[PDB]
Formats: sequence, C-alpha cells, structure tokens
Amino acid sequence: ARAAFLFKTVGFGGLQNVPINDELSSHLLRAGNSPWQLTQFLDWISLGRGLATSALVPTAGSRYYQMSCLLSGTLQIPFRPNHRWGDIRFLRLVWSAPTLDGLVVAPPQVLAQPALQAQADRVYDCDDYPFLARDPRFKHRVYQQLSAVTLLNLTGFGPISYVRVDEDMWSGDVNQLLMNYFGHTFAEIAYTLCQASANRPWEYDGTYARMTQIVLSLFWLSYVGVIHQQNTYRTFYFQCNRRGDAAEVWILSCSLNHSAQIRPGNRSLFVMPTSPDWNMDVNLILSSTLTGCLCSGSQLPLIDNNSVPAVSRNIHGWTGRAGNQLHGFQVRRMVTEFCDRLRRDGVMTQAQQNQVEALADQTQQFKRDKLETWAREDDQYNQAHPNSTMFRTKPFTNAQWGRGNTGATSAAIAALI
Amino acid sequence: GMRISALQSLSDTPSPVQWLPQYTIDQAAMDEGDLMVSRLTQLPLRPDYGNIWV
Amino acid sequence: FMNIQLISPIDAPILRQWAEIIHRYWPNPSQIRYGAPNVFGSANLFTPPEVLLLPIDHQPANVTTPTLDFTNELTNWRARVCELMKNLVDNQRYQPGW
Amino acid sequence: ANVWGVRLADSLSSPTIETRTRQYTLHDLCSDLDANPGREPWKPLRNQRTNNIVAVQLFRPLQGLVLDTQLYGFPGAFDDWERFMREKLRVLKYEVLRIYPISNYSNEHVNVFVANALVGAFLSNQAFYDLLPLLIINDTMIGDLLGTGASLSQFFQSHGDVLEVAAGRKYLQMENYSNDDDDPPLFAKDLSDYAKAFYSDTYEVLDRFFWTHDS
Repeated sequence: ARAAFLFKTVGFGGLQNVPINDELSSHLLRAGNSPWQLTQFLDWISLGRGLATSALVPTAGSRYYQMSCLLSGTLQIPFRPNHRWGDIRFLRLVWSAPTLDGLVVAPPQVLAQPALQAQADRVYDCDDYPFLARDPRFKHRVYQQLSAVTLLNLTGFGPISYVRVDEDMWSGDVNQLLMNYFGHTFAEIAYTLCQASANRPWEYDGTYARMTQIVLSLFWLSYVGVIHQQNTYRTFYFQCNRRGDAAEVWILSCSLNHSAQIRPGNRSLFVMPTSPDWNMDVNLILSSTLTGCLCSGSQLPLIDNNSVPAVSRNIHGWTGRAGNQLHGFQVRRMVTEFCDRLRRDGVMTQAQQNQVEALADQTQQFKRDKLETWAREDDQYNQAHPNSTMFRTKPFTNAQWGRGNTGATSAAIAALI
Repeated sequence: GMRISALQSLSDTPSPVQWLPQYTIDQAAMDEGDLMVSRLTQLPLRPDYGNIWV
Repeated sequence: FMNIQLISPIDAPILRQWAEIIHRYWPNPSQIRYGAPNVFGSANLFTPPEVLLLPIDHQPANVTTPTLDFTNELTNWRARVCELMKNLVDNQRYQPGW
Repeated sequence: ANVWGVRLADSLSSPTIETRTRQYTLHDLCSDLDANPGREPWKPLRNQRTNNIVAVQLFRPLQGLVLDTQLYGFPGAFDDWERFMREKLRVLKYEVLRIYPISNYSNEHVNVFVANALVGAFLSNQAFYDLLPLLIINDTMIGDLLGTGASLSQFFQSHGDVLEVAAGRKYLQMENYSNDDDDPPLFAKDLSDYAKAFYSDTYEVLDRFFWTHDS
C-alpha cells in the first residue's frame, strides 16, 4: 500500500510561462469543462486504429502533453498556502467548486484583476489541501490521473512503464478473467481496465491489479521477441502481423505449441522510450496510463536519483537514494532486436526480416519529418506572438534521435524470463 | 515561548489578608485616577458601624 | 423537552419519567451494505456508495431455524411503554370511578 | 493564555516515565473471579453532598455489559449487588476450572475479549459454552477471532480482516442516581451501545475499511 501522495508539475521549455495559452485550453474544453481529461483522451485516439491528427493537436503525445500542461498550470491556485480556490484566475479560467469539478470563464470583476503567475517544476502534496484530505475516495480518484501526469513529467523523455514477472500472481480468478480477453487488442483491454479503475479503486492484491500487471508483462515480453506463438507463457501471447508500421495492432492469443520454462521468484523493472517516435505510438502511452492507474492502489519500488534530472530528485515516494534505474530504448533499433531474436529462435527467415526493416525505415522517415516541421511552426508562432508563447508537443533535441542503451534494455527484458 | 514548570499552588483560606503597596516612578493625572475608581467603585452600601468606645 | 430541570419532579413525575424514557431508550440508526458497483456503479448523492441507511439497528441471524427471542430492540421499547402505562393506571387518583 | 473562555497558566509539565505491559493469564482470571479480599474488580462512587454511594466503576473481567439492565437482574442497593456479583462469579469460576485444569494451563495467556463476553453472557444467562474453547489464546489475540467464523453476533463479528466489537459499559448506575448537581457525571458510558470498536493489525486496512463505511 501507499502512504505518500506527492506529484510533480510540468517545467517551462525556456518560455516565461506554462506552455499553454487560451486557444489550446478552449480546444481541450470544447466538449467538457472538466480538467480531468483521461476519458476524453480515450475517445480521441480512436482505439489506435489510425494516425489521429488535428490542427492544434497534431499527435496523441501532443494531447497528452497539453493535458499535463493544463493541470500543472491550473492546480497551483488551490495549492497556495492560503488554500483559496475562487479568488483568482489562470488564463481567463476559474474553478467551479471547492471540490475541483470543472473550469468556467472568470466573472468580470476577476477578469479586471490580474492572473496568477505559475512556476516551473513544482512538487505538491495532496494532503495539504483540506478538501482532498477530508474525502479519501475523491483523493484516490484524482491521484490516479496525477500519477499519470507525474510519470510523464518525471524526466525529459517519453512515458515510463513498469514490468513485473512473478509466478504467485496467477490464481483461479485471474485465469477465469484472463480467458475472456482472448482475441482482443491491447487498446480494448486498456480501455476496459481504465474504466473499471475509474469506477472503483482497486485493493492492494485484488484480481484487477494482478490482471493488469500480467497484461503489461505479456505485452512487453512479446514486444521484445522472447515470447511468440511457438514459445508461449502459459499459452498466452501477443501477435502483430504488421510489425514496423505507423499504427501497429497487437492481439492477445492462445496457443498450445509450447510453454516456456519460467524461473521462480519475483522480478521487475522500469522501461521507457527516448526517441520522439513515442508521440505517435499509442500502445506505449496506454501502457504508461495503466501503470499510472495502478499506482494509486499499490506502492512501486523507488527510482534512483541518478537516472532523473536534478530538480526531480528525492521526491518522497517516487525517487530515492539507491532505487532501480530506468531502462531507455528507441523504437527503430528495437525492431531489429525483435527480428534478430525471432530469427535466432528459428521461426523467421532473412527475406521477411528484410521486408520488416524496410517498412520500419519508411515509417521512421515519415515520423521524423513531420515532427521537425511541427517544431519549426511552433518556433515561428512563438516569435510572432510574444503574449501567447505556447508549445504543441513536448520539446526534444536532435541527440535524442540516436540509439542508446537499447541493447541493454532488450537484454534485461529477455533476462526477466 | 514557554517554560517547563509544574502548576504549584496554595489552598483556600477563609480570612482577608494584609497588603502593603510599592510605588514606581510612573506618573498619571489625578483626575484620571479618580475617574476609574468611581467606575470600579462598589458603593453605595450600608456597613456595620461598630463601637466608638470600649 | 431539551433539559429535564424545567420539569418539576414533584408536580409532574409521570412526564419526567416519560421524557427520560424517550431520551435514553429511543431506537438507534444503522447502516447496511448493498449493490455491486463494479458494473452498476451507484447513484448515492449524499451518502457514500454501497451504503443503505436505516432508522432501526440491524443485527444478522446466526441460525437458519429461528425460535422466539425478546432481546430485539422493538420488544424493549414496548416494555418501557407498558411499565409507564402501569404507573399512571395504579394511581389512586385515577381509580375512584373504577 | 486565553483559549475562548478557558484560561491557561503559562507553564508546561508532562510525564516523562512510562510503565510496562503485563499479559493476562488464567491465574489472574481466577484471582479476579475470587474477589475474596478488597481486590474486587470494581470500585464505588459516592455523592458529594449526602455521602451515599450512587454508582460503580467496572474493571478487567466486568467490562462486558452491553444488553439492557433488566436482563441482568441486578438489585437496587449496593450491598445486595455486591453479594450477587460475588455469588455469580464464584459459580462461574468453578465452571471455568472444570474445563481447564489448573496445573496444566497455569502458564498460558487468556483472550481478553472472550473473558469479558463470557462474564457478560454468564450474568445474562446466554449460552456461554461456545466461548469457553476460546478462553486460551493459541496463535494471536485478533487472529483467533478472525479465523473463527462460528461465533455469536451478540459480542463480535468479522468484516474481512477487521474485527468489530461492541464496547461494554464502564459505569453502572445504582438506585440513588437522581441526576443531582453532586451526582458524578458518567459521560454516556452507562448506556447500552454507546460506541463500536474496530480492531486490526495495520491502520492502513482500518482506514481503507472506513472508506466504504459511513463516518
């Protein structure tokens, strides 16, 4: 179980403010004035069947980052030491209730008065605000989404996911529930688990918690290439027909060909992508979201201070003195890792590998060009309108395009088995 | 801003006690002093008289 | 009715006793659990979900073949009521016509 | 110095030394049931004006009276009540010693909940034979009651990993309590069911229980 409820806000990208403005905020709240957007997010990415795109939200990672920016900017009003909610405005917006249900447009007298000036990289505690401390169910319901936001905002790279292997997790009820998900895609399972988590918070060792941990382990082990049709994990695995494409689909399948031998004991790690490609990959974002929704009911091992930037260190329940390190990979090289592991196992030929690599190279070319063009447009806009100063996507640098530690994380995930 | 010291105390005594005052160099107007006394005065009342001669 | 010093024990002892009986022997409220929020959710506005409130205390049964028992709160109330009736019936001021 | 209407003395003093714990064994249960000397497990309370006794305070084995008073058949006086308690406890002591031989079970601990419930049920004439096997702790004081699904709802029940117990009476009101200005205040602990207790091993499970439960 978890005893501390700390979270971290977004940091400025060299700008003078939070990188969100009025236009983007009105775009987010066009169909619902709740800052807790995690359900509406799920309706926009459309189960991951295609490349979602908007004029103001070019990608899925763009919307995820903009939700983070809005929460980080707006939650600083009720968390001031005086703990007042309806007295001032943040970018024409005010809070509806002491219980933070939604946002409305400020009344004229507050519009006349100036706005709150937020700060970068703040760390807050949920127990400080009295209305959160009073109601535990409300605190957990919002802390799920705050945990997801912290997981995005902890470092400069993409979202962080958690992988665990343990034999004693399995039980009768877990088997009974897992059989129902045969033939479903990863996105559908993620949707249903997120809705179930929203309705009722999970026990420490409930059926749903162990279920979602097993699902994450299956997805990541299939993603690396350790587990396939001919080498299963108690007959269960994930299958992709079109590896390397812009919008991959993974399907949960059952097979009786083989069962891989599993060493006893409990093992786990934290993994994350570093290349900007994660902005267009929905499975990784959903994996991080599932970890966030899990984090409310359970307590995860601490992350080492040496794998995180300076400002994000020594957070009470998140980072620690000698915790686990972060395993970072970038997408294009992992496809080569997948193909190599399959070819060594003997289930794949050289020509098939050639075709997969060619398709993945085309995909990476397209993605890199689009992201660079959008970055250029944002720079131009920031120069033209100094009173707006916004960002549509999380910033990145060129050095993030190269590979790094990919082989190490691949080896570690294969060594989890 | 406190000091560590138990609540020592005294007991009930059914008698009035003698008292003698000490003064200080602080100065005040006499008309003001009489204004407060008349405000705090418990009079009028009827006292016992006693004896002139014994 | 709020404080019992305003009633004379020598002038209206019956009402004094009745007020004491009401104040200390009225039934106690209780709550029970119900529903399955993992599918149906809940529509409880002011009370927490999964909880149903009652004005009368509830105790579960230990036996599936019950036999008469008077330890229940409702009988205890009726006992107070009947004793208080007896007090004013035994009155010699009531009796003369009887 | 001033806190609304109450005044403070502007100096501090707190205790600095704390005693130790002492388990509850079968020998001490028997000794409390004896009540032969002025070691009786209850003390009297007197009026400040008329100097007559108006109530009693209850101790280790006697803290279990949760049913209404009439079911216990107490007398209105003090001396008669003392006699009645001595007699009933004397009978119960031999009923206990019948089950547990003294030379065998002398060096073992007692389950306090069961002692209080057994005393109360014996006084009220309920079936007390069910509690007797629980009178010696075997694994853990809380765990034994948790693992026993076959118990009586009159005293305690189980909600998963939380043990719900009925808080017993602390004060017992004699015949003379007229709600006088010198009658001692009983602080609502002389009622039938003035509280409810929830026992567990970790406060996290307790508060996650009161999540669902109304407060």
